[PDB]
Amino acid sequence: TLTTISGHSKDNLALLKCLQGETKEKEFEISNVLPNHKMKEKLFRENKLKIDIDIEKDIFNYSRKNIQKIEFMPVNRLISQSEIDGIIGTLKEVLPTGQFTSGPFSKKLEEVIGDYLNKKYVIATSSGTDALMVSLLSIGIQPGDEVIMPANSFAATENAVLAIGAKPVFVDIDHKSYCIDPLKIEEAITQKTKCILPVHLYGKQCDMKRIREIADVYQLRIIEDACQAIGSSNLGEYGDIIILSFNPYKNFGVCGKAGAIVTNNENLAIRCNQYSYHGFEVDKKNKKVLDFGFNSKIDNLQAAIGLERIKFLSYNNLKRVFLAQRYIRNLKELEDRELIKLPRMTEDNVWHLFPIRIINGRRDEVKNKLYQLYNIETDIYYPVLSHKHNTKLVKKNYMQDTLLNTEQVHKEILHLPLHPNMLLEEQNFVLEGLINVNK
Amino acid sequence: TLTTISGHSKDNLALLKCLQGETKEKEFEISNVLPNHKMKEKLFRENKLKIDIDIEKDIFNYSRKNIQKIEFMPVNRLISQSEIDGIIGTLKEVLPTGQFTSGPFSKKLEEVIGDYLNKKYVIATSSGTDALMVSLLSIGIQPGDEVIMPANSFAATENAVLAIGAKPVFVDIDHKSYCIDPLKIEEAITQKTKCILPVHLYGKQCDMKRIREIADVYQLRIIEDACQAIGSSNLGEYGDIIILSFNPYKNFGVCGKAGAIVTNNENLAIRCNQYSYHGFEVDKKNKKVLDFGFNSKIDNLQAAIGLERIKFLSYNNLKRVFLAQRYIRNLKELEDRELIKLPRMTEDNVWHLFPIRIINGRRDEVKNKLYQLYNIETDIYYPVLSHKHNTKLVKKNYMQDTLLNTEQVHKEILHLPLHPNMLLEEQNFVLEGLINVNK
Amino acid sequence: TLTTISGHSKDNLALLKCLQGETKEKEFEISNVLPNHKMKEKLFRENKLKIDIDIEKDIFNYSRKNIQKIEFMPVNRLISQSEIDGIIGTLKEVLPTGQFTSGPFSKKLEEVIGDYLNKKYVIATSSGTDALMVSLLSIGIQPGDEVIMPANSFAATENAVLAIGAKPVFVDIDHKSYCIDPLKIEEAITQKTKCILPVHLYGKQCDMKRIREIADVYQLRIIEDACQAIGSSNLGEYGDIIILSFNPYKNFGVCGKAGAIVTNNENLAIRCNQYSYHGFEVDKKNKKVLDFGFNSKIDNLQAAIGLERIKFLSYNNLKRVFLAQRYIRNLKELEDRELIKLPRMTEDNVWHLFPIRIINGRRDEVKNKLYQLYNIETDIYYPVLSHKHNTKLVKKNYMQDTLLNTEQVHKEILHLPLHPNMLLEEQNFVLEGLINVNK
Amino acid sequence: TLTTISGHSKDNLALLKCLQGETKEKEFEISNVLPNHKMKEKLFRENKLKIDIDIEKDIFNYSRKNIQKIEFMPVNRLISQSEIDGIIGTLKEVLPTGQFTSGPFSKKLEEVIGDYLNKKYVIATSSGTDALMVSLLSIGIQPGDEVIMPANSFAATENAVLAIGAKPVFVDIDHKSYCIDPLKIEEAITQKTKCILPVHLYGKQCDMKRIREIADVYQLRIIEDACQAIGSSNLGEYGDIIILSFNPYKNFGVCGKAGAIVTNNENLAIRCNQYSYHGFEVDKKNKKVLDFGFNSKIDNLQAAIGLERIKFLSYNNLKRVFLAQRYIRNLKELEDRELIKLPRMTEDNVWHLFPIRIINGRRDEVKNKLYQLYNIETDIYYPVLSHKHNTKLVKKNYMQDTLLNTEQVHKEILHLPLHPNMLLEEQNFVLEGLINVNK
Ligand SMILES: Cc1ncc(COP(=O)(O)O)c(/C=N/[C@@H]2[C@@H](O)[C@@H](O)O[C@H](COP(=O)(O)O)[C@H]2O)c1O
Ligand SMILES: Cc1ncc(COP(=O)(O)O)c(/C=N/[C@@H]2[C@@H](O)[C@@H](O)O[C@H](COP(=O)(O)O)[C@H]2O)c1O
Ligand SMILES: Cc1ncc(COP(=O)(O)O)c(/C=N/[C@@H]2[C@@H](O)[C@@H](O)O[C@H](COP(=O)(O)O)[C@H]2O)c1O
Ligand SMILES: Cc1ncc(COP(=O)(O)O)c(/C=N/[C@@H]2[C@@H](O)[C@@H](O)O[C@H](COP(=O)(O)O)[C@H]2O)c1O
Ligand code: NA
Ligand code: NA
Repeated sequence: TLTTISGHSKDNLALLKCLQGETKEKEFEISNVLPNHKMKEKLFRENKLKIDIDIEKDIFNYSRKNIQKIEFMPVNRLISQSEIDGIIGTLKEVLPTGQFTSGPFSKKLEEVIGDYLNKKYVIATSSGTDALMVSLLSIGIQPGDEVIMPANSFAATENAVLAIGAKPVFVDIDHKSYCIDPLKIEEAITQKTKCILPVHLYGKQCDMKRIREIADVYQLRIIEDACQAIGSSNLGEYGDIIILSFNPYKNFGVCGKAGAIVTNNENLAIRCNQYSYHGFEVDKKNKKVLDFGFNSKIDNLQAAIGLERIKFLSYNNLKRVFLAQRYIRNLKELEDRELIKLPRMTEDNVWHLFPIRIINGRRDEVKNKLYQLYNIETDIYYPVLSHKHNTKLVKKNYMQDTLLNTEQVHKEILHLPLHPNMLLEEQNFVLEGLINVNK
Repeated sequence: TLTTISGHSKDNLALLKCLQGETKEKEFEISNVLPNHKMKEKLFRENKLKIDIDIEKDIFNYSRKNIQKIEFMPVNRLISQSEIDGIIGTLKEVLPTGQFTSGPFSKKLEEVIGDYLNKKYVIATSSGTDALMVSLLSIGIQPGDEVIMPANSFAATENAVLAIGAKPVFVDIDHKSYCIDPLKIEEAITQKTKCILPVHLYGKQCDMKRIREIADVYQLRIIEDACQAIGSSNLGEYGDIIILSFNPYKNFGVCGKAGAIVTNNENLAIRCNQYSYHGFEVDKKNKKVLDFGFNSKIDNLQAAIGLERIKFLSYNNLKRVFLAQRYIRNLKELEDRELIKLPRMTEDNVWHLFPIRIINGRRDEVKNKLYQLYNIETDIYYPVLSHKHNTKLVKKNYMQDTLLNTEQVHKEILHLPLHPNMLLEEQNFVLEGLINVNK
Repeated sequence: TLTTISGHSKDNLALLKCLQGETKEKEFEISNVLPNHKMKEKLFRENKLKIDIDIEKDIFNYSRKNIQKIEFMPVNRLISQSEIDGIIGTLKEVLPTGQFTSGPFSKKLEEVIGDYLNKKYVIATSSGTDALMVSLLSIGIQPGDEVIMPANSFAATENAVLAIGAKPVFVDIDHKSYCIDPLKIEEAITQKTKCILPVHLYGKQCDMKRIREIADVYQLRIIEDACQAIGSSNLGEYGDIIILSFNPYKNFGVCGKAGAIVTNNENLAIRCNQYSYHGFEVDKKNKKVLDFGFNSKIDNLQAAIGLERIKFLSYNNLKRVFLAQRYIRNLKELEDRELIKLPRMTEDNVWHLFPIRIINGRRDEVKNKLYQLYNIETDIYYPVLSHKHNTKLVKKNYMQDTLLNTEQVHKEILHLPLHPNMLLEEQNFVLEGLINVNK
Repeated sequence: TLTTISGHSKDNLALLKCLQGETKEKEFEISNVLPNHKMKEKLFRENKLKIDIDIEKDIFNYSRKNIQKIEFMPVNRLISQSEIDGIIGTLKEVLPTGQFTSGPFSKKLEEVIGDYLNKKYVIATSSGTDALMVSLLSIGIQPGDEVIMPANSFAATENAVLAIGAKPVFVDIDHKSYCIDPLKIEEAITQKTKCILPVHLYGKQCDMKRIREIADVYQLRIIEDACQAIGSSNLGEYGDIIILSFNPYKNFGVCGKAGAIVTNNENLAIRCNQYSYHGFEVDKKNKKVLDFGFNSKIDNLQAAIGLERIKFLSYNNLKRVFLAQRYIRNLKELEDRELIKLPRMTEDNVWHLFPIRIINGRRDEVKNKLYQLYNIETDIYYPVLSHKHNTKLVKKNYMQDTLLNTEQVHKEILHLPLHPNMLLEEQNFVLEGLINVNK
C-alpha cells in the first residue's frame, strides 16, 4: 500500500509511525511541492523512503551531548545554516533587481501557499495582524460590530478587532483542546454580531464543523486565526477567510514580519487586495476605490526569503510531532499520578507550542523550581487573559466577564520547550527536570 | 573658513557651491556620522576635501554614453553594487542570530536617526503609513476628530487619518512650494480639530514657523509628514512628531517597508512605543497598558539593511541637488518664454521629486509627446487629488470642497526624472526632449 | 573548569577532545584575537561553545556526496567564498590609498603575528625564503660560515643559506618525527658553525629544548624554519629568530608571496628591518647604515589580505587536526599488519602535511597504484634530498655525506591529501583506496 | 602622412606636437597593444584621433581649482578609479582560482612585456631588485667580480651587485643627462670586470651605442637598469639583459612589488628562469640544476593587476611629457638668468622624475623656502651618493673614490613634482613658487 506525503500534519504522523515501526503495511512517496523540499532531500531517495533512517541520529543528530541549561525559545536555533545559505543565494538574485516591496516573488509565494492550503486566492501581507485587520474590513465590519472570540489568544487577535473600532465578545474554551467552545458561541450572539473568530491555538485546530453549523444559522462570517497552525491537515475547510502568520517564530517563518489572507471567495479576496494597499483599485495605483486602506502587502524581499525557508516546513513539522510524542510518552507517569494533564496526539496538531496543565495549584512552584533549581526555562503563552489586562477598555467593558474554564486553565497551563532543532538531549534534560521536581 | 559637513541639505548646497567655485575661501571637514560614510570615502581624505574632484567625471561618471530612452524611476538603478555588497555582508552577521523582528539593529538605527535629526526619541516602524497611524493615536485622536491636511499628498497621508476613524479636513496649498498654505489653516479649525498634518511634499519643507504660530494659539499638535524629506536641514524644529518613511524609493530606503516616528516629547514617545506594539507596556510583552495596538515596529533585518544603505544618504542627496540645479539652469529659457514654471533652489529641499509646471493647458500634450515622440517617461505625483476619488467617502463628505490652487496646479504639474544614479547623459536626453517639444 | 581557546595547537586538541566527548565538564571561551575570528563566529555564542555542534555535519558539511577521484592539493579549494568576499571588501579600502608596498596594514599584521606568537618584534617580509636570508645576515653570517640543518626540507631552506654565501652542513633526522636529530648536531659543529637551522617539518616541532642545550654550550644562534608550523603551541620558545611563510598553500596564507621574521631580540630585529629594506636605517629611506640589503618587506596589499585570511587560521587548523586523527584511527589496521607506519597525535603538530611510511619497499607500488587503479593522487614532499641533486655544489661538496635515517625514511614516505576544506567523503575515498591497495 | 602610435616615447612626443598644433600635416592611428588601451579609448574614435581634444580640459580636467599645498608624490594620486574598478573586476576572476603565486596571468604579462620591448624572452619577477640580482647571477657573476656602474642611482642597483658578493666600480656621470659617462668607462675596466650596469636614470636613456662599443672590445656583458624607463623608444637595443621594475610608483606599476628580466639571449633567459625559482629545472619543481636560487617570480595576482594597470601606460606617459614640456617652457626664464639648468626635451625620455639644477650654491635654500614659505614639497632623488653612505663598506673600500661631476651635480639637483594625475593648477602653483623664490 502507498501513501504520497502531502506535507501536512496527517501524513507526518503516518510517516512517523512508519519510522518507528508502529506500522509496516505502508510504503511512502512524497510530493514535489516546495514545503516538501527538505524532507524529500533528507529522507527519500528516488522518491522512495531511505531504508536506514535512524530518527535519533539522522534527524536529531543525537550524540550524548551533556546539557547544562534550557532556554524556552532561543531564536538562533530556529534557523539552520542550510536555510541561511539558501537565503543568501536568493538575495543575491533579488537585490540587483531593486524590487523589495512590490515584486514577482510575492505572487509566487501566494501561489505556493494557495496550493498548500487548497484555496483559490491568497493575499500575502506584511503580518498576520495586518491580515486579520484587512480581512475583518473586507467582510464589512463597522465600528460597534461584535466579533466572538476566545480570551486566551495572542493580543493580536483582539487588537485587530479593536483597531477597526469593533467589539470583542469573549467566549469560554472547551475542556480538551484550549480552543473556543462551540457550545458556548450561540448564546453570545446578538443583533450586533458579524463574525466568529476562532483561534487554532498552539497549532491545534478548533472544531470547525460545529462552528460553521452555528454561523450559517445566524448568517455570520468565520475568519479563522490560523497564525499558529500552518501545515494542519484540512485547515480552513469551513472558514470564509483563513489568516496565516509567517513571523519568524512560527512553524514556517520568513526573516521579518509577514502573513497571508487565504480564501475561496473572490469578492472577499478583491476587497482584501484593495484594503491591503491604500484602497487602490488592483493594478491601478493612486486611484482609490475603497475609502481608505493600509500599506500591508508582503515585502518582495520577504517573499523570496519565504520561498527558501518554506522548503523546511514539512520536515521541521515532522520533528515537532516526534518531540511532542516524546513528551507525551515520557511524562505519562505524571498524568497517571494526577499531577499534570498532557495533550493527546491528534492528526491535526502541528505542535507550535506544547501545553501541559499542572493541577492542584502547583503550576507557579513547578515553573519557578524548574528555572531556579534545574536551569530550565518554561513559559506561559499567554500570561494575561484578554479580559484581565490593566487597561481603560477592560475597566469600562470587561469587568463583568467571567470565563470559568479559561480562567481555571490559565492557573494551570505551562508550555514546555519544543522547537524543531532542539536536541533530544535537551528534551531529556527537560524530562528529567519535570520528573524530579514532581518527586 | 572651516565648515563641518553634517550630511543635511544646507551644507550639501554649500559643498556644491564650493565644488563649483561660487565661494572661495572655504575649507570643509566632514562629520563622522553614518549618513556621511560614502561622502567621506568618496570626496574626503585626511578629513579634508579632495583637491581633484570633477563633479561630472568622478561623481557622475560622464563618458558621453549614448542614450536612446529614459525611464522615470527604473528601480534597479536605485541601488548600487556597493550597497548590495554591504547588504550581503550585514545579512551574514544578522541571519545566524535568528533575530529578525525584534533585535539590536533596530535600536542602533533609532539612535542613528535620532542623532541625524537631533531629536531625543525615535521609534522605528514597519512603514511610514504605520508611523503616521501610531503617532495620531499617541496624541489622542479619537474617531470623529479632524486633522487638517493638504489634498495633494500620496494616499497614505489621508489613509492613516481615516484608518483610525478620524476626518481629513483639506486646506489649499500655497502659490510657491506645493505645500499647505499656512494662511488658510486657521479658518479650517473647529472644535473637532486635534492636529495639523503638513506634508513636506517632494522633499521641500512647509513654512513650519508660521504653522507653529497658529498651532500654539489653538494649542494644537503638529505631526509633520516628512516621508519624502529626510536630510532636510532643521527638519522637525517646530513639530511635535515627525514621520519618516524608509521605503526603497525614498532618498534613504531599506530593502522593504519601514519608517520612523521622531519626537522630543517623552510622553508621546512612550505612547508611540506602546501603540506600535500591541498596546503592551514598554519591554513588557503580552501585558497591555493601552487598549490595543498594532504590529508596527521595524524588522531588525531591515534596520540592519538600513544601517548599511544610510551610509549613502548624504552623497546621494548631494547628487540630487546637482541634478536639480542642472534642470533649473538648462530649462531657464523655457520659463523666460513663459511656457513653464521652474522650482527655485532652496537650502531645505532634498529633491525627492522634481516638479515643473507646464502652463497654458499644455501639460498633457507635453507629457504625451515627451514619451511618444522623444521616448522620455515623466510622471505626475499624484494623479488624483484627495477630494476627487470616486469613493463613497468622497461622494458623502467632500463634494463641496474647492481647493482652487491645488486644482489649478494639478493641471500643470509634471515630474522630471531625478534619481541619484542617473547619468548626466540621461539628464541631457531629458533636457533636449523638453527643449524640442517646446520649440 | 574553564579554558580560553588561544587559537594554537594545544587548545585545538583540547577543543576537539571536548567536542568528541573524550573529556567531560570542560567549558570553553574563546580569545578575541584575529586568528580566532572564524572559530568564534562558527562555534561560539555569547563567548560559550555552542551546544549544537556536529563536527561531521556542521563543520565538514557531510552529505554522503559521491566522490570519483581525489587530487592532492587543488589550489582552488584552499580559499573559501567567505575569504574572497572579505578580501574584496578590504581591497576596496586599500586600493584607493595607493599604499601597496609601504603602508599601515603591514604594521597591523606584524602586531597580530607578534601577539599570536607572544614575541616582541615582527618584520613582515616578501616571502619566507627572504625572511630566512635576512635573518641569517642579521645574526652575522658571512660567506663561508656553516649552518647546521636537515637535508629533507623544501629547497628554500638550503637556498637561503647558499644565497648569502654560507655553507649547509647536513645532519640526519631522528627516528620518530622527520625532524633534525638533536643527538647528531654536536658532532657536526666546527669553528665555522654559526647557526643551527632546525625545520619544523610538515607542521611538527623539533625538540627545541635539546637543541637549545647544545647551542648554548657552543654559543650558537638558532633560527627556526617554522614556515610550515604557524599555530603550533609555544613556537619559538627557545629560538633566537623564528621564520614564517604566508605562501597561499600554508596553514595561513595571503594571496601571493609573504612571510615574517619573529624575535624577542631588539638588536637582531633592528638589523632584520635594515637588511630587509636595502640596508637603510629604520624609517630613513635612501640612507644606508648597513652595507647593503634586499627589497624584502611585505606588500601592504598582501598584509591587508593577510588580516582577512588569518581570521580562518584557528578554525582551519582545527579541521586539519580532525582530518589527521581520522587518518590515524582508520588506518590503524594497516600499521597493526606491519604494512605502514602512522604519525602520532601530539599537541604541537599543526598538520600542514600528513606523512605515512610504506615499509618493505612498497612505497612506489602503493603510490602508483593509488593513482592508476584508485584515482587517488598522493605526493612526496620532497622528492630529492639536499645532498642528492645533480648540481655542481652537490658534486663538489656533498658526495661523502651519508644520512642513514633521512635516506631510509625517504624510500618509505608518502603524503596523504589533507587540507581543511576537504570533504570527509573525500577522505573516505582516500581511506578506501589505501585499505584496498594493501589487501 | 600617417603614423601608428606604438605606445612608446617617440610617438608620444609626435602626438603631443600634433595636439598642440605644432604640426599640421600628420594623421594618427593607434595600435591595439595593451599599453595603448586607455589612450585609444580616450583620444580616438574608430582608430582616428578625436576632432575635439582640449588637452587642458579633456586630459587634465582643468577647472581653475584653488591650490593650497603641493606634495611631491602623494601615492593616492597615482591610481585612478578607472584602474581600481578594473582591478576589482579582474580579482573577482582570479581569486576563485586559488592561483596567486604560480599562475597563467604571469605568462600573459610576460608576453605583453616582450612585445612592448620587442624582445624574445621575459621573466616576470617579484621586484626589479630581484630581477637585477638574478640577471647578474645568470651572466656568471661570482664573488669578487667587478661591475661598472654610476654612483647616483637608487640603492637597489648597487645592492643587487653587493648581495651576490660582487664589487661595484663607480664611474662618473656625463655633463648632460645624469647617466654614466661612456668616456670614463674604459679606464675603469680591470681583469676583474665582468659587466657594465648603466642606469636609465629618471626615465632618460643612456648613450648605449658607445657603451656597447666598449663592452665588445673587452668582452663584457651589459645589463641595463631600466627600472625607471618603461616606454622609452628603442630601449634595450644594445644590452644583453634589460631590467624593469613595476613598483607602484613607476610609470607603469602593479599594486605591490614586481619587475622583469628582458632578453633575446635564450641561454641567459633559461638561467634567469632557474635562478628566479630555487635553482630548479624549468617545469621540474624540486629538482635543482643550479646550486641555489631565489623565490623571485612575480605573483600571479600582481600579474593580473598589471594587465589591468598597463592599459594606462601610454596615456599616462603622454601626460608626463606634457607636464615636462610645460615645466621646460615655463621655467625657461630662470635658465636664461643663469639660476637653474633645465632638462631638454628628447624623444627617449619618459619623464619618471623631473630634474633641475639650482646653481651657485642655492639648491638647499630654494628647496627649504619652497616648503616653508609656499608649502611646496620638492625632493632629491637621491640624497646620498653610493660612495658616501656611512657604512663599513664605504669606510673600507670607497674612501678614495672621487666622482667630480656626480658630486657637483648632486649639490645642485632638485626634483619637481611630476606625476600624470597632477592638476595643471598644481603645476601652476609649483611654477609660481619657483619663480617667486628666485626673484
Ligand atoms: C494566534 C495568533 N494570532 C495572530 C498573531 C499575529 O501574527 P503576526 O502579526 O504575524 O505576529 C499571532 C502572532 N503571535 C506571536 C507570538 O505568539 C509571540 O511569539 O510573539 C510574536 C511576536 O514576536 P516578535 O515581535 O518578537 O516577532 C507573535 O508573532 C498569533 O500567535
Ligand atoms: C508623503 C508621503 N507620506 C506617507 C507615505 C507612506 O510611506 P510608506 O508607508 O513608508 O510607503 C509616503 C510613501 N510614498 C511612496 C509613493 O510616493 C510611491 O512611490 O509609492 C510608494 C509605495 O510604493 P511600493 O508599494 O511599490 O513601495 C510610497 O512609499 C509618502 O510619499
Ligand atoms: C619548510 C619551508 N621553509 C621555507 C619555505 C620558503 O617559504 P616561501 O619563500 O614563503 O615559499 C617553505 C615553502 N614551501 C612551499 C613548498 O612546500 C611547496 O608547496 O612550494 C611552495 C612554492 O609554491 P609556489 O611558488 O607555487 O607558491 C613553497 O612555498 C617551506 O615549506
Ligand atoms: C633605478 C632603479 N633601479 C632599481 C630599482 C629597484 O626596483 P624595485 O625592486 O622593483 O623597487 C629602482 C626602484 N626605485 C624606487 C625609488 O626610486 C623610490 O620610489 O623608492 C621605491 C621603493 O618605494 P616603496 O618601498 O615605498 O615601494 C623604489 O622602488 C630604481 O629606481
Ligand atoms: Na502595518
Ligand atoms: Na625577493
